[PDB]
Amino acid sequence: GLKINRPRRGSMGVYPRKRAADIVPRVRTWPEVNLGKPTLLGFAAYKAGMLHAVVVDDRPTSPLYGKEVVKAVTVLDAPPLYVAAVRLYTLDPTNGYKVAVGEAWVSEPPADLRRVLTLPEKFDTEKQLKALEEYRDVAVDVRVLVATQPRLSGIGKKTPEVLEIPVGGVPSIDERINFAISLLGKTVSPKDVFTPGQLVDVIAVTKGKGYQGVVKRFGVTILPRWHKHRKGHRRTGTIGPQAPALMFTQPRPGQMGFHQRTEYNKRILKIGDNGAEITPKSGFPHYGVIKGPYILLQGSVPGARKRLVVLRYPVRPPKKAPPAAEPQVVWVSSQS
RNA sequence: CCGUGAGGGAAAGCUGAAAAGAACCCCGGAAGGGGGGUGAAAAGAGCCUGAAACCGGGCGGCUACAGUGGGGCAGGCCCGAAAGGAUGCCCCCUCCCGAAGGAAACCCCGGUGACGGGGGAGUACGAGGGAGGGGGUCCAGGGUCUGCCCUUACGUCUAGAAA
RNA sequence: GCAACCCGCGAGGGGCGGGGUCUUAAAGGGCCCGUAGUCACGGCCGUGAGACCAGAAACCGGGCGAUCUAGCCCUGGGCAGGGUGAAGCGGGGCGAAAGCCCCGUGGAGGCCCGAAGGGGUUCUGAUGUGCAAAUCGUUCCCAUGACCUGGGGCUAGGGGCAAAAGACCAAUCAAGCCCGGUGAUAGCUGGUUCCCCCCGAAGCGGGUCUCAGCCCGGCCUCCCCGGAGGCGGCCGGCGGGGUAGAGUACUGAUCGGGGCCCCGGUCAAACUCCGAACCUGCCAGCGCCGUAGAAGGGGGGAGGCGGGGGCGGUGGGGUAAGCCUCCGCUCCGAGACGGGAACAACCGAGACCGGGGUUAAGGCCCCCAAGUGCGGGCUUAGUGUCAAUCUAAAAGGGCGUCCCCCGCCCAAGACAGCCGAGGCGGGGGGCCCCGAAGAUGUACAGGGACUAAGCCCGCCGCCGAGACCCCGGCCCGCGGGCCGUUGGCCCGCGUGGGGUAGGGGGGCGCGGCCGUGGGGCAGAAGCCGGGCCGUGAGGUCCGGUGGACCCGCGGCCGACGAAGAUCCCGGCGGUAGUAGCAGCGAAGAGGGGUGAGAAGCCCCUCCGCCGGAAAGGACCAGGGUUUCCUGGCAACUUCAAUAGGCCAGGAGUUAG
RNA sequence: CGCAGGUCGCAGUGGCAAGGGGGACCUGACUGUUUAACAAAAACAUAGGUCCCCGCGAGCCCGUAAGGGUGUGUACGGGGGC
RNA sequence: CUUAAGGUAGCCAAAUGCCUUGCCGGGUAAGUUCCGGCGUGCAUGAAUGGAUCAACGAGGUCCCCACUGUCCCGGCCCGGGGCCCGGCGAACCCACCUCCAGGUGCACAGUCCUGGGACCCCCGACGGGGCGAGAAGUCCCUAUGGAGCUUCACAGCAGCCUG
RNA sequence: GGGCAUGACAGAAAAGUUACCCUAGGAAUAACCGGCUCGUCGCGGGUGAGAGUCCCCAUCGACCCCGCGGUUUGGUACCCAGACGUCGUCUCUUCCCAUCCUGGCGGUGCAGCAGCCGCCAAGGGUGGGGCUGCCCGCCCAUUAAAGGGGAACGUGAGAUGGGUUCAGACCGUCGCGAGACAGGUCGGUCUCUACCUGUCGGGGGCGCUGGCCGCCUGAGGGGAAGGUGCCCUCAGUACGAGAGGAACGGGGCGCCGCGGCCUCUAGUGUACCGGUUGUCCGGCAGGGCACUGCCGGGCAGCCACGCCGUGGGGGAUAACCGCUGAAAGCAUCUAAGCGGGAAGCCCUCCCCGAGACGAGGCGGCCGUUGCCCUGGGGGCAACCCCGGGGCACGAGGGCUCCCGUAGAAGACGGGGUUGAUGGGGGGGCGGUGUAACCCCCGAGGGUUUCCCGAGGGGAGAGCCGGCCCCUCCCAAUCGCCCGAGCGUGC
Ligand SMILES: [Mg+2]
Ligand SMILES: [Mg+2]
Ligand SMILES: [Mg+2]
Ligand SMILES: [Mg+2]
Ligand SMILES: [Mg+2]
Ligand SMILES: [Mg+2]
Ligand SMILES: [Mg+2]
Ligand SMILES: [Mg+2]
Ligand SMILES: [Mg+2]
Ligand SMILES: [Mg+2]
Ligand SMILES: [Mg+2]
Ligand SMILES: [Mg+2]
Ligand SMILES: [Mg+2]
Ligand SMILES: [Mg+2]
Ligand SMILES: [Mg+2]
Ligand SMILES: [Mg+2]
Ligand SMILES: [Mg+2]
Ligand SMILES: [Mg+2]
Ligand SMILES: [Mg+2]
Ligand SMILES: [Mg+2]
Ligand SMILES: [Mg+2]
Ligand SMILES: [Mg+2]
Ligand SMILES: [Mg+2]
Ligand SMILES: [Mg+2]
Ligand SMILES: [Mg+2]
Ligand SMILES: [Mg+2]
Ligand SMILES: [Mg+2]
Ligand SMILES: [Mg+2]
Ligand SMILES: [Mg+2]
Ligand SMILES: [Mg+2]
Ligand SMILES: [Mg+2]
Ligand SMILES: [Mg+2]
Ligand SMILES: [Mg+2]
Ligand SMILES: [Mg+2]
Ligand SMILES: [Mg+2]
Ligand SMILES: [Mg+2]
Ligand SMILES: [Mg+2]
Ligand SMILES: [Mg+2]
Ligand SMILES: [Mg+2]
Ligand SMILES: [Mg+2]
Ligand SMILES: [Mg+2]
Ligand SMILES: [Mg+2]
Ligand SMILES: [Mg+2]
Ligand SMILES: [Mg+2]
Ligand SMILES: [Mg+2]
Ligand SMILES: [Mg+2]
Ligand SMILES: [Mg+2]
Ligand SMILES: [Mg+2]
Ligand SMILES: [Mg+2]
Ligand SMILES: [Mg+2]
Ligand SMILES: [Mg+2]
Ligand SMILES: [Mg+2]
Ligand SMILES: [Mg+2]
Ligand SMILES: [Mg+2]
Ligand SMILES: [Mg+2]
Ligand SMILES: [Mg+2]
Ligand SMILES: [Mg+2]
Ligand SMILES: [Mg+2]
Ligand SMILES: [Mg+2]
Ligand SMILES: [Mg+2]
Ligand SMILES: [Mg+2]
Ligand SMILES: [Mg+2]
Ligand SMILES: [Mg+2]
Ligand SMILES: [Mg+2]
Ligand SMILES: [Mg+2]
Ligand SMILES: [Mg+2]
Ligand SMILES: [Mg+2]
Ligand SMILES: [Mg+2]
Ligand SMILES: [Mg+2]
Ligand SMILES: [Mg+2]
Ligand SMILES: [Mg+2]
Ligand SMILES: [Mg+2]
Ligand SMILES: [Mg+2]
Ligand SMILES: [Mg+2]
Ligand SMILES: [Mg+2]
Ligand SMILES: [Mg+2]
Ligand SMILES: [Mg+2]
Ligand SMILES: [Mg+2]
Ligand SMILES: [Mg+2]
Ligand SMILES: [Mg+2]
Ligand SMILES: [Mg+2]
Ligand SMILES: [Mg+2]
Ligand SMILES: [Mg+2]
Ligand SMILES: [Mg+2]
Ligand SMILES: [Mg+2]
Ligand SMILES: [Mg+2]
Ligand SMILES: [Mg+2]
Ligand SMILES: [Mg+2]
Ligand SMILES: [Mg+2]
Ligand SMILES: [Mg+2]
Ligand SMILES: [Mg+2]
Ligand SMILES: [Mg+2]
Ligand SMILES: [Mg+2]
Ligand SMILES: [Mg+2]
Repeated sequence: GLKINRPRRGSMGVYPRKRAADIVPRVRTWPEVNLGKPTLLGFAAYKAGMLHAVVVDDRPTSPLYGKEVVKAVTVLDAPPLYVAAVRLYTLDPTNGYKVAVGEAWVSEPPADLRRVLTLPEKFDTEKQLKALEEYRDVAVDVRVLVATQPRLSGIGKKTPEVLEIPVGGVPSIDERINFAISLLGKTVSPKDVFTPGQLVDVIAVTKGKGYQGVVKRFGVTILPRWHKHRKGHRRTGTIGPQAPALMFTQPRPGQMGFHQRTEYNKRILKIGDNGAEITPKSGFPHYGVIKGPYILLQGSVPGARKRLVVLRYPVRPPKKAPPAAEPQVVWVSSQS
């Protein structure tokens, strides 16, 4: 094998490293959360920028407990989501596949939805609810199709993003269906989904970096004593043994960046209602300003400075829950 | 033409009988193109004939879920004027003869049995060879494609070649 | 003589005898003798000649070269700047003096640093189908001298020249180049051109400066003579042998007992009293072959003289080997085809063509034709999945399980601790389990998978080759017959039909010649496609194109047949509208004009580069009209063009 | 060529131009020459040392020969080795 | 004894020491190299020159300081290739042309066997494979093949000496 | 007729050397790899003399024997001489297990701490230096440990070139000599524009049973996405004569790897601002060039030396440990049955994903039509059938246009006048560092003190922004296209 042992360069868990099929994240897994009341299990916001905040450590066992610590934070422009449709899911008896049985739409959708959907001039919402109601006894899941409102964001674009978010919180599918039916045509704010201080998961398409060499894409080492090597140094020496041939595990140049990624257990520091208290006087660089509600998350988030990020309840939460009290943000760097 | 030099040293034939060598008109910057002429024939000065490789277009067949070339059989589409048959070919029916080979039901004897034996029966049938009846139009042959069966480029040394 | 066959003569053939001659004292022996040659045409082979075609490195002869380079000679040119400070020479200080020190002046040197110039170290940089068949960048060495450099001169090939590396002597040097000897030779390597038919090998023995060759025999082929016997099989009569085994008696080893002998025991390729199977000699018979020709002999031509696989000799050697070296049958080579999962030689089996049928090996759950066939038993491990190549397995352990046998106890007082029926111990057999560990990808050995579709003992039917049987067609060998015949046709018989090298027989095609008969402007040759004939080489015809020659038949003659030689010449592809048109320290822009057409030509303005120079002035050799003017863009300039060192026309160089 | 004063910067030989230095061993004294096109060296040469053949009609060498070089020279010399 | 003599002055694990990373010191945290010693030194030694380093060195080697992207370890930027467009427009190589696994076979298969996969086409990049291309392998052997050099090979010829 | 001789004995008369080398060939024949073989080498097992205070087997294992691997060396000579680039290293991927650590278990001559031995187990790790060209080996400081092997002795159309192994040269030894030594030593050209395939990314199209839009599902594929340490408590406790000295459980944090991000810090930043040298533009100002002239700062962006995330669990199991339990009146973890049991396998988790041809589900939009020209056929009376072409209807899609959450080309994303998409203008924020003008001071000199003069001070900053906001002032226009519709059979 190798002359000296060492781990492989890069990961084979993100193979193939191709561009994402969609710029919107497509969440595969949604957790099962018991909150006592029906509620959406996720939210979508726009990544606006990064700051740092002084936060008092609220972990009693932590070695910085009671002290003020500077933490890098991410700001998400989070205007309310407009609930357009409600869809029901059953299980196919032939294979157990989750299959949609039907969906009821609001009768008059907004004009912005016509930019992305071929909709009828008016929906027969009552008839669609009657059609859905006969599938209630076999329903295993219910989700709401929601749309973003980019006019209320700092981007100011008009085309919305449409995605399904499941309704959870209680173990009764009928209560979930009733809550989803009640949500039709209304708007959900981030405070209605999450609470400050809780952990979430973030899913998003990371920043695109275009075609990149093997040194940056996989972290392969430049050839030592770089000037000694004819035909360059930003390369692997060999590209494989004689047998097998070129494998799929061999590092090669290609697309880097624009891939869907999931990051676990990011703590919601704040959920503000007016973005003026968080926007810098110069504004967020390359984004603009925040006027509506915003989410202040701890740490970093995948994606560029305008990407749509999906926050969900955690699927791999730690054993010890965070403190029930809201975290104390003493000062954000955007403030004076 | 090559080498300082002694020396070395190619490629390259063909209008038409007669220039009758293409008048004249339109276009083009021009090479030139269209029309129109000469000539038995463009044989057009890049000049007898004018092959293949090669490239362009038309036509026929295939063409994005199926691994390629060659052969045999069956078929789909296309050609099938002449030089081949059309007294053909194919279908059906009937009749006759028929090599080697050769059943079945059913009845009888035996075996646990798979099966054997007597009769049925050298029977029905059987390569092929003759005769006739009706029905139809092409048949042979060719191009391409598909299905099934078969199939390890050539020349060479070698004990041994797809190597 | 029914014939069978017997008898007589008996050319040719065979033998003896006789004769000529040599040797010898002679005998004996050697050669020769009772008839056929010669000339020619065609063919095959041998030797020489270039000798089927192509191929050396070399060697010799006569000539050419010192524009390169090596050395030296004659006559010119060149080397910024700085530093150090030799001999020599002055002053100052110090001594009683002999005498020391300090400073200056001076300008030596195969001296130092460093431009030009010369050289060529590092990056083992770039390049490496390059800018270039030796370059470029960078870093370096010398740079007043054994220094660098121009012109002229000398030294020439077995010779020169060499501060020496066998360097250099015109991109050529452990002996130049040119032409010639010369088609040098080559046991070696490559190539060697049409068809059908008959037969059909070898890699063995001996000799060889022989081991990649060759000759003599064995093996093949063709022709002839000869004349009736022959032998890969078998029985029998009469013989030979000394292996396997056996023995331990001769020659040797070797373990015990008993008293140098006796007894038991272990061995022998180089031991043998005995001794097979088996092989082999003669005779008789059988079997088969043979007068359509046995034995035997003569002549022509070879190939080949590298073998290989399976099985057997415990062959001999070796740890073993798909190892080395012998012996025998068979098969591959030179043999199709079925099975083996592929596979030259393992099994079956030997193929002219087409069809029908039946079988061989092997198989019959699917892939895949034929059986989820039949009876009994075993296996629980997916063990295993019907010989070998071919992918496996040992000592050892296991009542895991199925079974066979033997010894003992139990006489119901036997094994376990009164109970009541079997218990204990030993040996062996079958299958399976552990022993059992590898490298790209699944219980691998075909895959699916199977609890039988595995294994053992038996059984029944079926499928399945080109083999065997039948039919039709074709061809061959041999014999017979007919025809005026360098040949053609017919018939009969064949347990006739594979075939490389090679031998033998016939035919097709190409160019011409001797004859003979014809076609062609109402369309020859050639070219494109197509039909028909012929096993085939090939022939012939149709339609189109084309525009003057061509063909059938008999005979003869050749510069006579290509798919290949890293073949020769030419044309043309894919690669590919791809590489390159970067690198070496400059570059363009605006407006106008001309013009078919302008980023690029002409003019102005702006911007830039050199400026002891890849760049301004002069000029040698060499080049030779490239100079100037006018016009132009078919070709040339790594793109364009109206531009040009290009093309066309004209002109131009004045000396005491 | 020098002296005094003032003054700015991160940086005053400000760009350009422009030595890293020291110790020890082996080896060849040094400068010089060399395999044009893979070897620049410790290889060659070198001054210095030493030996040999030679008094000239010599020694050594070239030429077939005629003759030639060393030699327009002479042992403080010519030639030949290490 | 001895081929005559038997290595003197010196110098050494040396560019000369096999054993051998010799043994002892120094240097480093760690030293097969290096330096200073030791020497019955395979196989050191005197113009075959010994010892010997002042000066000189594009010589070979070890250490120290300074220095630093050599490296921990990689990042950003600049010019030219690059990529795209317009114009010009080749070459190498080429029997045909090839998805993967495990086998088999002139023993290392694109073409054979048994499997696993693949919708087809186009662009960029690389260099694992095509025992990739270039060059009738210089390494080894054979040939009754060469060339040059050597001498105590077999012969010969000049030259010199002698009668 | 006898002898004189060829012994290489079926009869030439015959020494070396070439690494300066040349030719013709040869896998008939070596060197490397490959093939066959395994003596050798590495590994496993049977046996038990003997040692182990006693005690064969905790730990060894004499004398012998049976095996396995292909990891060293050798044998052979089957392939390859018109050529498979020869050691080591770098770089990068994968596979094996005969396991060095990490997980599980057992034995012990296991009191604890430690150590030794065996079994399962290959998911992860196995590092940094000194010495030698090395491989190997020894050593240093750490560490959980610092395992070993295969892949054409993996990988030179990827590198390097220290070694070996050309031509030069020196030493020692050998040779009369030229020369030779797998003895030492110094020097000594690493060619190729990638045709096919593979791999990694990026595009066009057809198909999915009429076309399309949006949202989903999940067959299957990839994954290491995680691995591993330390400290405190336990506890100076258990254990122990003492010395010494644990563990389960709880709390805290690293290191290695992986995936993101740019708030901070660091780097860069030939956008930008300033200082300054030499020269040219007549001087000031401003500027050219010194290949950003050099120096200092530095927004955005990118980036790491910075920051963030990076888990437990379930199931069947291995080695085995147990329950019940007969065969076999007892006993027995096993035969039937049942319980427990690993960093390993599957799922959970992350990424790709309907070309998943059984080409999927849901909701919606659309088409499911007409007209014109021309050809042929049927019956001619209308008419009808079929071939070709054009036009309209039509959901949806693209090109052109302004851009950037994107980007080699393609693609993707946003906007496109019911518009804030790029520019302009205004404002915000920010970089540099305080322009011009004006006034004050200025070492000293002179036209004495209204002049020169490097320079300091005050007010003023000045310049600039590949960032944010507002504002229709300019330009997102004009235009060019694709597009289902019909029959058939089962
Ligand atoms: Mg290099
Ligand atoms: Mg012509
Ligand atoms: Mg016809
Ligand atoms: Mg006819
Ligand atoms: Mg051969
Ligand atoms: Mg061979
Ligand atoms: Mg042969
Ligand atoms: Mg062949
Ligand atoms: Mg001859
Ligand atoms: Mg000769
Ligand atoms: Mg001569
Ligand atoms: Mg000259
Ligand atoms: Mg000098
Ligand atoms: Mg070099
Ligand atoms: Mg280089
Ligand atoms: Mg190159
Ligand atoms: Mg100098
Ligand atoms: Mg030499
Ligand atoms: Mg010569
Ligand atoms: Mg010649
Ligand atoms: Mg025969
Ligand atoms: Mg041969
Ligand atoms: Mg007998
Ligand atoms: Mg015997
Ligand atoms: Mg015996
Ligand atoms: Mg015998
Ligand atoms: Mg032989
Ligand atoms: Mg044999
Ligand atoms: Mg077979
Ligand atoms: Mg069947
Ligand atoms: Mg055995
Ligand atoms: Mg098995
Ligand atoms: Mg035959
Ligand atoms: Mg004739
Ligand atoms: Mg041929
Ligand atoms: Mg040619
Ligand atoms: Mg071409
Ligand atoms: Mg181009
Ligand atoms: Mg290019
Ligand atoms: Mg300049
Ligand atoms: Mg200038
Ligand atoms: Mg000049
Ligand atoms: Mg001119
Ligand atoms: Mg002119
Ligand atoms: Mg001219
Ligand atoms: Mg400089
Ligand atoms: Mg020197
Ligand atoms: Mg020098
Ligand atoms: Mg050289
Ligand atoms: Mg050199
Ligand atoms: Mg010397
Ligand atoms: Mg001296
Ligand atoms: Mg001497
Ligand atoms: Mg001594
Ligand atoms: Mg040394
Ligand atoms: Mg010594
Ligand atoms: Mg000596
Ligand atoms: Mg000496
Ligand atoms: Mg000596
Ligand atoms: Mg000396
Ligand atoms: Mg010395
Ligand atoms: Mg094999
Ligand atoms: Mg191939
Ligand atoms: Mg050769
Ligand atoms: Mg050669
Ligand atoms: Mg040699
Ligand atoms: Mg010979
Ligand atoms: Mg010669
Ligand atoms: Mg002999
Ligand atoms: Mg061989
Ligand atoms: Mg070998
Ligand atoms: Mg190899
Ligand atoms: Mg062993
Ligand atoms: Mg034991
Ligand atoms: Mg081996
Ligand atoms: Mg081979
Ligand atoms: Mg080869
Ligand atoms: Mg290769
Ligand atoms: Mg090669
Ligand atoms: Mg194991
Ligand atoms: Mg290798
Ligand atoms: Mg290479
Ligand atoms: Mg390679
Ligand atoms: Mg080297
Ligand atoms: Mg050498
Ligand atoms: Mg000597
Ligand atoms: Mg060397
Ligand atoms: Mg390349
Ligand atoms: Mg390419
Ligand atoms: Mg990272
Ligand atoms: Mg800067
Ligand atoms: Mg100024
Ligand atoms: Mg200027
Ligand atoms: Mg500049």
